Amino acid sequence: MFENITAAPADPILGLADLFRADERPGKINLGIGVYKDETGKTPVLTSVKKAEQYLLENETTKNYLGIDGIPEFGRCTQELLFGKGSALINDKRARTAQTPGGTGALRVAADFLAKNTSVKRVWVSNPSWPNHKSVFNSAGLEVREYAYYDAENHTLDFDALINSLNEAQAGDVVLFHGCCHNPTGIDPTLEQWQTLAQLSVEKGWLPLFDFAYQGFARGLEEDAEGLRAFAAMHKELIVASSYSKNFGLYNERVGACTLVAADSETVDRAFSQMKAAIRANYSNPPAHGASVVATILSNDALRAIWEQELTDMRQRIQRMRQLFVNTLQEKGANRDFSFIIKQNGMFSFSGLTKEQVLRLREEFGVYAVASGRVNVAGMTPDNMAPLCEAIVAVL
Amino acid sequence: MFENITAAPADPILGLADLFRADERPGKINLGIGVYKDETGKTPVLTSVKKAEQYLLENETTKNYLGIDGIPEFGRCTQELLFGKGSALINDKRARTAQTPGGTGALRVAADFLAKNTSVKRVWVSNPSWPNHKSVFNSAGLEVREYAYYDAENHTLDFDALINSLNEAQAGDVVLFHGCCHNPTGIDPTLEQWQTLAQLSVEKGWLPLFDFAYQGFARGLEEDAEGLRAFAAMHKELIVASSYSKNFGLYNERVGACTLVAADSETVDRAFSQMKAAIRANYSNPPAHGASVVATILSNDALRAIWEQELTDMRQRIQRMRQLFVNTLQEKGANRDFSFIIKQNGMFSFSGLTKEQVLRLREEFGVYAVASGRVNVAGMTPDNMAPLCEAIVAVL
Ligand SMILES: Cc1ncc(COP(=O)(O)O)c(CN)c1O
Ligand SMILES: Cc1ncc(COP(=O)(O)O)c(CN)c1O
Ligand SMILES: *c1coc(C(=O)O)c1
Ligand SMILES: *c1coc(C(=O)O)c1
Repeated sequence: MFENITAAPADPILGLADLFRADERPGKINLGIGVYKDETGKTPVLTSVKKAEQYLLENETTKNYLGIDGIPEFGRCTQELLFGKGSALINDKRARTAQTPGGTGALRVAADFLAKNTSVKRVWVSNPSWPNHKSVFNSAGLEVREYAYYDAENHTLDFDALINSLNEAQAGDVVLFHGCCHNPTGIDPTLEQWQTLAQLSVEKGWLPLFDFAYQGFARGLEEDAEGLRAFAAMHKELIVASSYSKNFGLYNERVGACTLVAADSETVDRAFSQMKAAIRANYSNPPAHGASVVATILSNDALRAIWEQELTDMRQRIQRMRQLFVNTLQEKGANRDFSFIIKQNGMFSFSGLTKEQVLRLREEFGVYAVASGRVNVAGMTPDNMAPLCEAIVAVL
Repeated sequence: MFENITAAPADPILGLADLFRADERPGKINLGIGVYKDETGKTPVLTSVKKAEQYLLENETTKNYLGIDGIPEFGRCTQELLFGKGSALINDKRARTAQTPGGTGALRVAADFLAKNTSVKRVWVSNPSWPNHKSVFNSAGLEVREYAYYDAENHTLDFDALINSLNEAQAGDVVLFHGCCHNPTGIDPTLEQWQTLAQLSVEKGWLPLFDFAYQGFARGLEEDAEGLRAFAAMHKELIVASSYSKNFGLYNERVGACTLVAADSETVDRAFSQMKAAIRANYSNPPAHGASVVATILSNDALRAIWEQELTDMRQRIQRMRQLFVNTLQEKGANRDFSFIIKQNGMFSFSGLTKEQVLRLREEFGVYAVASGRVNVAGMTPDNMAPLCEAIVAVL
């Protein structure tokens, strides 16, 4: 049965990780990482998370299955984060949330749900996007088409090209939007650009799918949800796939949510029964530990305050590194404009380096980025900034 | 998009659970449960598990993502449980294991892997089986066909009918086998019957898929794996979907494994790269907490000893309830043979009651079973046995 199976493509990131590990130079710096790292180069368990885990160890009396949609309190806290406390969508019971194994799990549940229960055949994704978006949608039998996004000259959002690309989308296609901290570019629509897109989406009959993996990493929890909320004010229907992997440092516990919105309670409940059926046929019901930690924190004033500050600390360190990176490049004689780095949001930016400059950086200097030139600014520290920038200058 | 979606069928078990909760009779007994319960009616967290969770709280320094296939030690301990320490399959590196979100997650990964990378179109499942088997395989685009299994007259394995049904299976079809504690019947092949099936499967060109959700609940860890090991001795290729939900009381933490076996190392590694691709496009990588608890326990002599005894306690309580149930029915004047209950394995048996007797039991006596007459013997206790049996006698 298996004798003729073709191997899956490697698999950079791991290929990159492995090369990085093997490298014996002093010296070496990994900007190809996917996770947050603090100033010491560590990805620690958040203090709010450790405190919550201690409470659960003391208080849990069973591991009996969660419902298919997971912990009720998790769903309620999630909807408040997404839509705002006192949202009409919440008041009118137009939203249903399933706790899922991570953001990826939420995307796959949305995809299986749409493929099985609707006429959706196609999902529109930005060029560029997270490479796994295509894999997820294709796995559910959905075609993926790309829309223009990145202006490689100004390092900004090519808004005209975006709108023009999307005119090819038909009524009933899904359009995927990154809620904030666009991956890989860090370029997000302004609120006014979000509002323009919300109106266009209504007129064109698109089903919005928000991917919200970085809430809190751009400006703050509420501000990062402005775009989503602009859409939610205008649309009868939408889906949100959110993730707590980065903003709770809960990567490996697989903590996400798929939130389904419909015109009214009756309709969302009926549609959600089929979303639950898609979950049941996949992993049955979701992993408790990570989501219970999230619900415990979000629903407790003391823990929530500690967590909000820890998230602020991450957002602030990232922004400080963006600033230090631009200043240091200027100081090491880059002599070209990297100011775009300050205005971009979250962990990731395109450096503007070519694929060959990236290969040179790795081979000659032991500085590792993704082949596209995407760098994780949380791999930068005050201590590694100077040699990092000296290397970059050397390949320009 | 969602206005015309048809609701998913309810959903017994929850429908059953809800009726049970609403019932105001003293009095009431739920045998429709899916989980183990101890003599007090509780599903506690195992002591070995609490101890492991304490160690992880003290020792974890990151939640950084696991690899796509999860924790290496988990995979190694899993293969030893399945195949036996010193197995040729292990020595020859013919097996690769992905940690998955539960047994269901392992089944879906196996199904997506097969649908995408092989000529498999069809999976053969026993009649009866766990109802979610059909849903999982169909979700991946695979047809499900049934093979005969249950002799409703003798309450035994209709081995002739099984073999005759399976002659309709073509070379390259998958045949699903429950490793031990067949669900819902508790009827397992003898070792000699397993050996006969192993030889037939080789001759007919079937790909065996073992579903192993109850290892340790029939006779013991090693004995429960005899059937699987008989197949593994004969086959170049097979898949095992196993679950630790019941034998570790880790239901909600979603702890399972998909183990792929091929003729040799080169072949399994190549095939496994595509299994990892199927995982990546689904939930990306698996939840750490539950599997880390399992690996911690299995790899530590002291914790493993405590856990093995806790599992023995569960297996023994189940067998005691089977015995008490048969004795009590005889004593309450059932006056028909229920001896089959003693010989069946695990939590579940068909009582032999009709759908109408089951409905009567619930309406008149507040005794709840699944509509098929399947009962969970772990819902029985020395204290509830007499009224349970009095009710059953009353509907015969
Ligand atoms: C845009 C985007 N979508 C979703 C994901 C997947 O998140 P998770 O690791 O929670 O599955 C990521 C990675 N955090 C991402 O960058
Ligand atoms: C035969 C069978 N297969 C697999 C499963 C699913 O197991 P899990 O809850 O770990 O997903 C069950 C329920 N334990 C089952 O009875
Ligand atoms: C978090 C997990 O993966 C990423 C990535 O960009 O691949 C972020
Ligand atoms: C464990 C989870 O579900 C069952 C069932 O029979 O449905 C057992």
